[PDB]
Amino acid sequence: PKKRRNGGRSKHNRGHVNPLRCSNCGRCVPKDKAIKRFNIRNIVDTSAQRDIKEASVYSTFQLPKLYIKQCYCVSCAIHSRFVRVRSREQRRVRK
Amino acid sequence: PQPKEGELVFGVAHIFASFNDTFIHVTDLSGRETLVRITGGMKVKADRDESSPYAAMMAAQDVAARLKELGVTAIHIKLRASGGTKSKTPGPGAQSALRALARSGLKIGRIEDVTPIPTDSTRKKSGRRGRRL
Amino acid sequence: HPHGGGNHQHIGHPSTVSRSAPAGQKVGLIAARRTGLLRG
Amino acid sequence: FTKKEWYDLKAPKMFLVRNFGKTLVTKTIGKKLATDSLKGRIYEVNLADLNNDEDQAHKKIKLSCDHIINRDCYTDFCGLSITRDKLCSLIRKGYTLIEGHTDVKTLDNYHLRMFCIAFTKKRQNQTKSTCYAQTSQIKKIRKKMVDIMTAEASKVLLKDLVKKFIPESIGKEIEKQCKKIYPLQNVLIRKVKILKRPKLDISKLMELHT
RNA sequence: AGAGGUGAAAUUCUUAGAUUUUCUGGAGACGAACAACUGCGAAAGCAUUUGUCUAAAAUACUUCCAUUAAUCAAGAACGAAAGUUAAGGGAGUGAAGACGAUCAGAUACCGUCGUAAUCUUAACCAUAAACUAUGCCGACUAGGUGUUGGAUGAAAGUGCUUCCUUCAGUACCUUAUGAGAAAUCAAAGUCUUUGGGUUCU
RNA sequence: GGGUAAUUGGCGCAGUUGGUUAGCGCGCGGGUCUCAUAAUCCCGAGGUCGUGAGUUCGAUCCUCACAUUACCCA
RNA sequence: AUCCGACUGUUUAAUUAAAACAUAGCAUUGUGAAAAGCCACAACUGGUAUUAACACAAUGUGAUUUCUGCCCAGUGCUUUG
Ligand SMILES: [Mg+2]
Ligand SMILES: [Mg+2]
Ligand SMILES: [Mg+2]
Ligand SMILES: [Mg+2]
Ligand SMILES: [Mg+2]
Ligand SMILES: [Mg+2]
Ligand SMILES: [Mg+2]
Ligand SMILES: [Mg+2]
Ligand SMILES: [Mg+2]
Ligand SMILES: [Mg+2]
Ligand SMILES: [Mg+2]
Ligand SMILES: [Mg+2]
Ligand SMILES: [Mg+2]
Ligand SMILES: [Mg+2]
Ligand SMILES: [Mg+2]
Ligand SMILES: [Mg+2]
Ligand SMILES: [Mg+2]
Ligand SMILES: [Mg+2]
Ligand SMILES: [Mg+2]
Repeated sequence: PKKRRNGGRSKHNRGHVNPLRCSNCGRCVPKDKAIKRFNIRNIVDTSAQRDIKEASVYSTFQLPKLYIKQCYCVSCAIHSRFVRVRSREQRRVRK
Repeated sequence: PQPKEGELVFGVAHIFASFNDTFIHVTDLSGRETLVRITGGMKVKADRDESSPYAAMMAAQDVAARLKELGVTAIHIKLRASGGTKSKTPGPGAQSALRALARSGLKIGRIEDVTPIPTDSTRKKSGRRGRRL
Repeated sequence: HPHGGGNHQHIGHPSTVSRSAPAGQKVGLIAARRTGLLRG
Repeated sequence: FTKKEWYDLKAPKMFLVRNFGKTLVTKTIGKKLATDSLKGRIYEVNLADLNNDEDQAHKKIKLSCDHIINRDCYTDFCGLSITRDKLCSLIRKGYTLIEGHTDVKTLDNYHLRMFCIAFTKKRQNQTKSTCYAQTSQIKKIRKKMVDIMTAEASKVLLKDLVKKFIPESIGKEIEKQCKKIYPLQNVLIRKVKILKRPKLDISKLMELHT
């Protein structure tokens, strides 16, 4: 009965969209339907972070970050709880 | 060697963590002339736990002992995450290896991530519909 | 011929011979590294 | 097994430190000269430890040794890089990046590729979410980058070009002439690959080390 | 002196040096990040740089012609993937096939290999949830927030940016003495107050 | 007929380094904790192809088996 | 209507003219050269060769159409030191 107005993805005025592959399970998904996450992580936790600090030369050191940009399919994404199941009215709430 | 007073001697430690093992490989600062390689899987016997923090800690302790034996007193760090068409994040052993190296007694030079990302993408294993569990 | 004779027209012999065989004997597939359909 | 010797590495005097480490090698045996194993090696250094200033903590520098006096290697210039985390920190969603490359020859008959990179800016009084640029403007900007690289590199000389790399004059100049098309943010020379070298001439090389 | 791989392990590679780090040359596919409820095309589709050829809108116009138009049985051009013919190419992936595991059985889901195919050139085939499951042309009917490309008029600039109108494309929100069996719909409204034109089922 | 290698615990392998002459993984029986599986740490047992030395051993001719390559006048 | 061979072609002069041989098509193997592949000669020297991988040489099957499954333990051939 057409539970979603946009059909589960954001595509308009196009015929075809190229796919990408799930970062967890390898499945093919169109790029306009996969859920995207961008991560800015540290290399280590804070205790090891301070342990590196006084083992270091230069007296002023900052650890680098990591940049990842992962992408998931519906099944592999809501099994990990990046996305959950909502009610009929709450589904329409973007942002 | 024959270092001058209070002067540090440097080497490069290539770390590899791959969800199945942890390599700790120390060379000089040109890449050639390897010095130590303890790789984690020489510390346990269960055919698992090779990626556990415990094995990485033991390997780092062995590396620190040998490096002090040889005369090297400082280390540059390069981190790798096995990232070709395979996974992009490092495994559970990298943090333990870094912490053991830091608390060993050596001096830490610099840290960098060198995972081989492609702009290219040959096709990925486990064809469409993915790895089904 | 080395292949001649018989009541059914077969070779009866392995048809791949070696590089050192004498002149009257080197007659089938000479010093063949491999036989059969190629697949690459 | 360990019966080795240590050598000293020395950078050309374009930099400030000129002693950046040591390396091992096995003692010579019959017809293994222990000096063919040394020459041709490539060393990568950060340029923060070659000049002793932390603002230049990106921009790794590659050095190759060509001559060996009794216990020293002399290690002239090979290439550049930009330290991946720095590059990753520059790419945000709502902008556009321009990018181009070129081939060039110096007065010493070296050959190089240069690989610039750029991004758009705000011109703040706009109050709009995005700062995208049209394709034709991108084409014009890329042509300007290629022309400026060609002029600057083919003008002078190798070691002078290297001195030019350190304070990033090419980026400032490219940014300045591209203002009339579109404002641009931080502009960098991202990577320099050495492509052909004329011929070893140890007199010049040792003149680089006075 | 181990490496791979797994929920755990086998099959598999390795003191004839595997896996691992550095440099050099070759090969074939692919074009990340930027990249969007954004752009173009009749649909199928289209994403590294540069050159040439070739069309297509939209906007502006005190330019020319003057009904030259709408929709269309028969007929024609294009038409994903797979598949067929011939010559190339042949890295990665991998219908078939062979093993190793799990299980009461497992010709499967997991793992180690691996043929055709996937790519190019010249010909066929004419089918898809080929989907907005909504034919095409014209008129009327309601408020707001965006965005892509032109033009008009006005302010901060250090002949460029912001703002106001208007045309064309494209989304969303609210609401309907409007409609529906309802889900819902700006058309699926202007329908027992039933007839603007036309093809297919 | 000649040359080489190997035979050790319930299985598979180390010791052949004479004034110590016997060792380890799978095993085997008791605690450990294991939503009913799991890395688990202490232990007890388990023997040298056969006869003799200027000797304290795995050092000597030979004899039984096994594998490989090669040899041939009663 | 059935069997064999696709077809034109060839053969045991003097008992067998055929379903036997050849054939186009298909597939496999060796070789970059006068120090190579295959073959002749007692030696010295020759044939292919007035040639050069769209070539020369060694074998199987036998027009078109539709297909060509599993086995490398045995015997051959072949690769590394
Ligand atoms: Mg479609
Ligand atoms: Mg599941
Ligand atoms: Mg026959
Ligand atoms: Mg028989
Ligand atoms: Mg542009
Ligand atoms: Mg090739
Ligand atoms: Mg292949
Ligand atoms: Mg595979
Ligand atoms: Mg149909
Ligand atoms: Mg339909
Ligand atoms: Mg009615
Ligand atoms: Mg006939
Ligand atoms: Mg036939
Ligand atoms: Mg006839
Ligand atoms: Mg007759
Ligand atoms: Mg007759
Ligand atoms: Mg016949
Ligand atoms: Mg034939
Ligand atoms: Mg065989």
